[PDB]
Amino acid sequence: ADVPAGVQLADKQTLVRNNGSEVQSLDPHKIEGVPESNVSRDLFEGLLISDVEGHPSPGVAEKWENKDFKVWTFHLRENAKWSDGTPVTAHDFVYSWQRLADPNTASPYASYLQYGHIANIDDIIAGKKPATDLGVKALDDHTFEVTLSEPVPYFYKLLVHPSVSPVPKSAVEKFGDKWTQPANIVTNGAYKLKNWVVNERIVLERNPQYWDNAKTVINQVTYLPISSEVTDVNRYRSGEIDMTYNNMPIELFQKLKKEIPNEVRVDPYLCTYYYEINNQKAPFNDVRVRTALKLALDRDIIVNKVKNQGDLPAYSYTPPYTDGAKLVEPEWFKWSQQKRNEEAKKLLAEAGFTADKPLTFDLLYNTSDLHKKLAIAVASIWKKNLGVNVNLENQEWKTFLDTRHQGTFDVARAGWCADYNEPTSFLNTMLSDSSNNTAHYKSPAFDKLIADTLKVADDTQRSELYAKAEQQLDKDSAIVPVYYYVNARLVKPWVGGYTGKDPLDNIYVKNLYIIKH
Ligand SMILES: [U]
Ligand SMILES: [U]
Ligand SMILES: [U]
Ligand SMILES: [U]
Ligand SMILES: [U]
Ligand SMILES: [U]
Ligand SMILES: [U]
Ligand SMILES: [U]
Repeated sequence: ADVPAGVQLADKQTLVRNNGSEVQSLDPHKIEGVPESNVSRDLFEGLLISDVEGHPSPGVAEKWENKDFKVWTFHLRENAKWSDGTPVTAHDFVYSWQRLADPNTASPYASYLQYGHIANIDDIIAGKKPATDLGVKALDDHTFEVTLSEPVPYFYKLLVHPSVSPVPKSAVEKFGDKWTQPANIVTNGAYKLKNWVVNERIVLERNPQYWDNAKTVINQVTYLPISSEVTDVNRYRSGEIDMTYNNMPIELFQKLKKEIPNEVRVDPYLCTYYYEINNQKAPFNDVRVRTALKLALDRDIIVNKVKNQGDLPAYSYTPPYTDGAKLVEPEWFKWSQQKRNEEAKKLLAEAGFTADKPLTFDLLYNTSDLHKKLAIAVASIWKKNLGVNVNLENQEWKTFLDTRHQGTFDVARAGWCADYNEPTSFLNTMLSDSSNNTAHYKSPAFDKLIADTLKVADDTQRSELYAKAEQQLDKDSAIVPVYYYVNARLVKPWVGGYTGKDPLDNIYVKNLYIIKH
């Protein structure tokens, strides 16, 4: 943290943050969500980290170079250590990226190495080559060299993500899935794991072996797993919680802006809220049905009437304010809702649905006040505008993500947040073979548009391709875009260091501090 001249620090430097749900795991290779990554950034540190405004900056690597954007050389700081006092070396990164690529790990983020095009990743994922063939090597203890199969000018931006953080081989090997328990885990971030009580709290304490430990201020941070945004706000206003999770309740939000204006932080956020359709299961494999659902949803009602928290109605997957996004707003989004409804009803009628044989299906969402209230409104809108019947189903976060990968569901509430600020961070998740493709969408045309983005060496050509890729997704009605999120959360006046300037919201508790109050 960088404490400004003149601020008076509290004697006790502890923090309590809500984290939305119970984490899936603390193993960097088994996690895929925001809650998981929030904790991961305090415990595991990769080559680069985000600074407090979100710019990619030195992590374990103090400096790096590239040759033609294909061979990246990372110079690791000599004093980087794990929490047991042992050095963090390039060998740690070799083992860790191999483990991420290895099909035996079954990482949900194995395709992150495809997004960066590390050499030989496709064959490794397919089991055609051993994970030891991956295009990574340690040139010495403090030098990690990555070789890509084609130039990737933004490669370094990918490196702040948890999937490419190092894991401690000896602990993984000796304890298996219990390596993350407090007695066994070893971490290299600013914090260490103190306590993990499932569905109650995760408590982290300062890691004195962290290389930048002298700048760390907060001595202990607790992460809570509260999925009710109303409860989160209640425990924040009672004094227990210092920073809520950034999902706000429909119940109280209006009231909050009027009651505590300076505590309500509202900043840009590269995430898109949408209803994910299982594209591989009839009747959702019919483009007419998917289009009907996309068009009959009334975004103005949801975004401005039922939710109304600063979100913008969406017409795409990639947020239009992503760096590199120059999207074409489709004609259907400019129409009146009445015109969208008529076309939707027409399409469903063409698909064979009638009053006596209506379309009835499930809408899966993870436990949440926000998601439940929005799914109820969406069910009423689709019923009224299109005559379709929806059965709502809630699941807790970890189960919910597994269900979507299992891919026999109908429609699920979904939200993707960028891992790096570039359109492929969204677009690559819709590739036919992506490990993040929970839409189960497979379009050879779409895949080809993305493949061509690194075969041109011009930003305009790349941007026009990303725009065409969004058009391909939209033409196929792969998803039902609802709104682009804003990063809205409550932060006590005494919490310093949270700028809200990072559109990825990559917070590190090592950057925060408690002002005397
Ligand atoms: U004190
Ligand atoms: U650049
Ligand atoms: U940029
Ligand atoms: U269903
Ligand atoms: U509620
Ligand atoms: U460039
Ligand atoms: U106080
Ligand atoms: U106090």
